[PDB]
Amino acid sequence: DNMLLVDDAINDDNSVIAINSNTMDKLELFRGDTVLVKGKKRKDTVLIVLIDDELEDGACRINRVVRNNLRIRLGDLVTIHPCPDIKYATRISVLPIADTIEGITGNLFDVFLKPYFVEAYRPVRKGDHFVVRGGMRQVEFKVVDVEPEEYAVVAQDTIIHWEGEPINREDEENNMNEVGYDDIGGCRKQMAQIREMVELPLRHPQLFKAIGIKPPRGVLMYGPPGTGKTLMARAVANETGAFFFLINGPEVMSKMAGESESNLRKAFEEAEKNAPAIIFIDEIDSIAPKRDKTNGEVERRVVSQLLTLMDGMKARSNVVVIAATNRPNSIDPALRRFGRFDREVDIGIPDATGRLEVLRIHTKNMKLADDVDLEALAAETHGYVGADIASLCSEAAMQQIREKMDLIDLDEDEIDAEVLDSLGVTMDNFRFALGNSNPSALRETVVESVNVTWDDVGGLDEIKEELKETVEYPVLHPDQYTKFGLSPSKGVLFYGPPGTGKTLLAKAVATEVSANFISVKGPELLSMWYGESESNIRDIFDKARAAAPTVVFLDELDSIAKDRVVNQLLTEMDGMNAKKNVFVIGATNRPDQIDPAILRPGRLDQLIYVPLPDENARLSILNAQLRKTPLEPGLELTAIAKATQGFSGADLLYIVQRAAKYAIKDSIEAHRQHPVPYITKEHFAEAMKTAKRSVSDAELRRYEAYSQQMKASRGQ
Amino acid sequence: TATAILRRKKRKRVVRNNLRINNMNEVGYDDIGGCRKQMAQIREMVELPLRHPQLFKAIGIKPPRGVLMYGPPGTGKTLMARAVANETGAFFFLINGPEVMSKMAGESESNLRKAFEEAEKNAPAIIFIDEIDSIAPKRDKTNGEVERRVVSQLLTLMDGMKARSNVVVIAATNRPNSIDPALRRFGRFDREVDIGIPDATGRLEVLRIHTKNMKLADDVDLEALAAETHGYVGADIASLCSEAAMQQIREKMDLIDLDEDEIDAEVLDSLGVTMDNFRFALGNSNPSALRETVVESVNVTWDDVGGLDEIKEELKETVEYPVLHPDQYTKFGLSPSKGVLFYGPPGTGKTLLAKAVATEVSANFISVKGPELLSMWYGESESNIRDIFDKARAAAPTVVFLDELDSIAKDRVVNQLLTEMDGMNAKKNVFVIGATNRPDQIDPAILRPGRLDQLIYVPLPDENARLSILNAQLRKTPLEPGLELTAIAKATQGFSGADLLYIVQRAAKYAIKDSIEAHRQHPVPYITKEHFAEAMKTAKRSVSDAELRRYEAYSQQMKASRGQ
Amino acid sequence: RYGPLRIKELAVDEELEKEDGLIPRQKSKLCKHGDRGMCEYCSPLPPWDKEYHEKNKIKHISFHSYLKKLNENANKKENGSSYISPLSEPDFRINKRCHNGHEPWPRGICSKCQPSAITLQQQEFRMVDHVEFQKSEIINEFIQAWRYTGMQRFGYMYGSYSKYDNTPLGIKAVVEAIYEPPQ
Ligand SMILES: Nc1ncnc2c1ncn2[C@@H]1O[C@H](COP(=O)(O)OP(=O)(O)OP(=O)(O)O)[C@@H](O)[C@H]1O
Ligand SMILES: Nc1ncnc2c1ncn2[C@@H]1O[C@H](COP(=O)(O)OP(=O)(O)O)[C@@H](O)[C@H]1O
Ligand SMILES: Nc1ncnc2c1ncn2[C@@H]1O[C@H](COP(=O)(O)OP(=O)(O)O)[C@@H](O)[C@H]1O
Ligand SMILES: Nc1ncnc2c1ncn2[C@@H]1O[C@H](COP(=O)(O)OP(=O)(O)O)[C@@H](O)[C@H]1O
Ligand SMILES: [Zn+2]
Ligand SMILES: [Zn+2]
Repeated sequence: DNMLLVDDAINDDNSVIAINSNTMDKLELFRGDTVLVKGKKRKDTVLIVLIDDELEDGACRINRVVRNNLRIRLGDLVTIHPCPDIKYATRISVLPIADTIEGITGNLFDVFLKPYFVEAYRPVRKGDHFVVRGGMRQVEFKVVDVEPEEYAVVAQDTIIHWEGEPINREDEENNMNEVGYDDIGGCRKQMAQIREMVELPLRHPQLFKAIGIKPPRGVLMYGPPGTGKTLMARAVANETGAFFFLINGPEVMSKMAGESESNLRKAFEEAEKNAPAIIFIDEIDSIAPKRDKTNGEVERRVVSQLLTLMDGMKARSNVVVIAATNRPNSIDPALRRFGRFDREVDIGIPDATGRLEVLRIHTKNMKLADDVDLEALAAETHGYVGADIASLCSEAAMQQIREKMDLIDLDEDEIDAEVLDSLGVTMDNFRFALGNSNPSALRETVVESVNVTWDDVGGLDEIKEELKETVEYPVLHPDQYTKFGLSPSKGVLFYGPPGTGKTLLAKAVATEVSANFISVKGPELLSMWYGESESNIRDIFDKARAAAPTVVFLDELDSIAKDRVVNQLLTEMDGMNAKKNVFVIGATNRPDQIDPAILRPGRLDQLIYVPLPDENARLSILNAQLRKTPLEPGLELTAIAKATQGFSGADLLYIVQRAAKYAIKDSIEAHRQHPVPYITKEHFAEAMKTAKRSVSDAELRRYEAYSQQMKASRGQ
Repeated sequence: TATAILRRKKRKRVVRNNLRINNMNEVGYDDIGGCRKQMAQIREMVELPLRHPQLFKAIGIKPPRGVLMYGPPGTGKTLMARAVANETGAFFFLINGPEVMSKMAGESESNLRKAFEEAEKNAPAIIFIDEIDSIAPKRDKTNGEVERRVVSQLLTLMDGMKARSNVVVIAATNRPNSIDPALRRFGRFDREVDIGIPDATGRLEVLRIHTKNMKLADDVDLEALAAETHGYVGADIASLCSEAAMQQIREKMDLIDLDEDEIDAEVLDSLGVTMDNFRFALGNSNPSALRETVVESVNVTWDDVGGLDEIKEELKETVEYPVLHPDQYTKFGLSPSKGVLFYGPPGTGKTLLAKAVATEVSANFISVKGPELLSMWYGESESNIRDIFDKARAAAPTVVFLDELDSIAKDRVVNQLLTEMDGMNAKKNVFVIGATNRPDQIDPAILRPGRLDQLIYVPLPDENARLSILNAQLRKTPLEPGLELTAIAKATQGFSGADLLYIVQRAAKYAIKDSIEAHRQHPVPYITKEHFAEAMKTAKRSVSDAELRRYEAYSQQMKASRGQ
Repeated sequence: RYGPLRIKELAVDEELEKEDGLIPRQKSKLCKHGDRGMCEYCSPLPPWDKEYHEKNKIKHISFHSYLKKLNENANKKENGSSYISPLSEPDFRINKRCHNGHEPWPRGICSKCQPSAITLQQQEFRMVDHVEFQKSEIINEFIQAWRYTGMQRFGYMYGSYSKYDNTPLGIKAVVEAIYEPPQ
């Protein structure tokens, strides 16, 4: 109906929009009528309607300036509404753009704007852009202020105040706030959570009045630093169009004694007095740290003031508080109960698709060369949070500049435009930047996503069936468990010789139910045991809960199951709600060494033996690990697999790696002498000659004895 | 006459609205449920001194003034305080803890001074110092000079208050031990009230109170939700209802166009919460009270446990008679026993025996799992043994179940427990029941007279007991018609209760597997005997012969040492 | 209001707010650096510098300079907040409408609508700096009234404000005539 299609207007007028006759009839509009046009990001403008039959029905023509102001592109949809109550601008105060006025002599206003508005009656709104073509020059301007507000018609008698200093252009670009969802990718789930928890309470209050509930107020986003928490909050606030009131932590805590509390009070009062509002308390951990941290009075008064303000806003006011912290345990525990930040959101490192989307978003203004395979970079970059990807792009650009520095004279302050034209990033620059990049997200426990299916694991059909019936059914068919009153199994414990691929089974199980996968290796467990780590078991399980359905994975658990840490783990496992879709998968190589308490019912009770791969499994592993390697045509791996009886997956990977090493050595030698694009069978034969099993026969016999003991324990 | 006060709006269509039949304060007693006893105590301690002061003039005594409520956060302490204050209709001065602590240095004492002075001038008055722990933490917790000035000012004001003036001071704090010890003496917060998590009926009352405005779909089973929610505090129930409504609106959002500020009236009027929404909200929700020791009632009788008739009679003689008939004990002058120690193979149902004993005497039940004991031993748990017994005293009568004593009694914690148990009032009904699978390893000092001296052996379930357990566990599950379990019970000689639970769970697992397979193919609503056979093929004993021999030898030695 | 409030005041305040008042300083003998670049002693002196005043025998800081100090101390540009207004006059009247659940003040008062203790302390900004009489006759005649009669007098004084260079961003009230009410 009113969703007129956007088109490039032939005319350059800043207050004219051409529409088809059919649409004009549909909306009862007419030529010369002033209407309010709304596009995207809630941007609005006032345009004079003109009939033009060339346009197809339902299409409207607008110029470049109006499209830029509305932040919409050609082919978009704009909603047109009547604007009959627009008054004539009593006084319009406008200043030009500095760059556009360089080299202009005489009075700019008389030269350019004086004929533009006289006998024009152009409706102007604050924050708009209008361009005037005078003589041989074209100058853009800004509608700084309009009286009456917020918009009005510039009549002949309207007084135009052009006095003032030039306005720099860089402000609009380098301050690119009002960023929409189009600048964020790879975090659709958390974005949807924040949207459903913020927009609906504000954009459609009547819903909760009809249902009759008090919508939740607090929201607590947390995750690794540099994952774009601030960007997400800013985007949501801008999309909602509410009275965003960013509050920083360091900014508040740097004030004189007796002033930070006043700033907090004034901020909350301002947000309340202009409802709706979205208070965003960035880096709340600096304002309200953990109790065992700083005990000073100045560090206590601020926390008490924040608690009082939080408890004081519980009313009809439409105020939403969003806080961002690195970890859930860093915040004072008093701020995570009812009436406070009771809803949590967890941000996790993106997957390959997320990294590709981030690369596309950042690398849209770069002068990229043709040889760009962004998919390749996304595949090769693992664990890179958004900040790491931005740094990678910057480093690649800098490397390109360095390479092209040969034709650059540092002493000369002038650079030929031709040289700047030749500038262009290449895949080599990106690979160099990847070589020099330093990711840091993985150094701490972090929620991630895995996409491994029942094809990277060879054999183990019975174990796969057991895992399916243990995990897949509870998540996908909870109704059946409710029907039969059977509580879902919490977790399972894998045991077997190292290298059998337990992590692969865990990742496959996580993928099948579409559950985020949390990993906790031995070093992290020991560091927590010694109390010199930045994360705690309570923190790990809080993140698992907030990111449900999750799958926690404990590796080489025997190192700690030899215990205060084990006590905390038991307490957390007892605490977790049964209905919550959180599964703890433990792995160890010496099952009898595990503390018996961990094996009691209601805990990691189910015990699963992971055997060594079979001949067919060996062949499958060899094929899987060699998928992206050039093999000699006609080569069959059946003989090699047969010769590798009793070899775990790690052994086969070692064999493949040695064969590739021989091949690359031969290729390097041949090139240096100046060939062998693939790997010949002789390389594999040499690798097998240099093979060695990783498990002694005695340990295998011990594992088999333990398995037989377990089977007899359940055999009758 | 436990209450004697509760038995008989808010001092107040148009007429009914005016008579009350964002600031809708003055919440009356109707807005509270599941805490009848605590509300009765608070009313008895607040109303009578103010509403009817002539009683104490006539009898010639000074009524108590200091009332201190403590319990898990979110149980509704502030709700009760405000309800009582508004119902009494007296000058109500409200002092927040953090709000007072947020003032500049030197301006946090003047507030207390003027508060108490005003309460005196406009008597009668009620002063509710919410979150007193923030303005009076433990002595060692805070050493800042201002933290001592404020506490000393509070103590001086409290001591000076004691006079004919009709002013009552009420304080709240989640942790009973957090408050400074000096605040719990004569002339100060002497009377103490403990808030416990509600029971099934209390949960239903809370659910009805909160879910009285939602456009609930006609297919709602609030009774089922009340039964399912175990350990849910009132705040948790409110969050559950809010999340269920959120889920309903999210499901309905498909027809709603977010672009338009307004929505079609018909859709807005079609909102309704269904049972599945409550199930989803329960799935998402996560209670927090159980992380720490709390007080909760139990309703297990001598029917959910099979056999153990002799042990049941022994427990009856130990616990029930003194509480129900203390007069005869006074006549004979023999004080009742303090504690009991259950020992035996794991999974025999010691916890069920403790809960049944607690229910018989209508006493509240406190539980302390083994991990809690270890955490207290390592000093990384907020609670403490002194706190446990303080809550047990405040909520008397009470049954404190110390489980897994072997972990600590393999000691600082054992010494603290011994001191606390020795200091227990003789006549106050505070029973301690200890559980341990290693009676030999337990520290002998705990077995001396005046302590957990009464040892009781808990044998493995008998054939009839196993049949009763199996019937009890499987009663709420759809089983095949004409299904026999006597054969399974007979075949399960020497199996512990946990083993029977495992067998039935395996049978249910096979049943659900077959049901899901049929659903995929398309059937199996019952648990056919073939499922039982399949499950039994795998399940097996969990107690070794040596363990049973050791337990029998220990019991026989105990019998020999107790008679000739 | 998403930014500075919109309201019209005297011309003196506007012109004062236009300026910056930075007091330039030259290379101190204590500087160790090239000609360009300034370390800590060659930087321009803010108009509210307390040392400069007490060294020049000026006792208060010329309110406009106080406003500059408050704006500098906070209100980062382009981000960090939404312009919390810097100045607010004291108000000690008890809020008759707070209602956390309590009733009006006469019969109920919480800890949120309780006027906290008031700490008197000598002010540091004087709004009007120099009062200036155009002609000594204005006050000479006023005193002449008492001279003739012997009784005391009292009169309002009319005039207008203007800039005052002698003090950083200072104001002077120039009085043109005196009017005597019936007393
Ligand atoms: N009978 C009830 N028991 C417990 N909570 C209830 C009950 N009825 C309603 N509620 C709700 O439970 C929550 C209790 O909040 P309240 O502030 O009283 O808790 P609290 O932890 O005791 O408070 P605080 O320590 O901050 O004073 C509120 O949502 C109240 O509406
Ligand atoms: N979709 C995105 N996800 C994550 N980071 C992003 C995304 N788009 C851009 N970024 C970049 O990641 C960084 C996010 O910073 P952020 O972690 O929010 O800062 P803060 O420490 O204040 O939370 C910025 O450099 C931003 O440009
Ligand atoms: N089906 C499989 N069976 C065994 N190992 C496999 C299989 N598929 C891949 N692998 C390899 O096994 C290795 C397992 O590494 P790791 O997790 O450190 O040991 P484990 O799996 O014994 O815990 C991986 O590096 C992987 O390449
Ligand atoms: N008469 C009974 N004897 C043994 N176990 C029972 C009996 N009745 C019920 N049970 C089961 O015993 C379990 C409780 O185990 P419990 O004996 O408390 O463990 P523990 O011995 O380690 O304290 C419950 O799951 C319940 O189903
Ligand atoms: Zn210098
Ligand atoms: Zn108030």
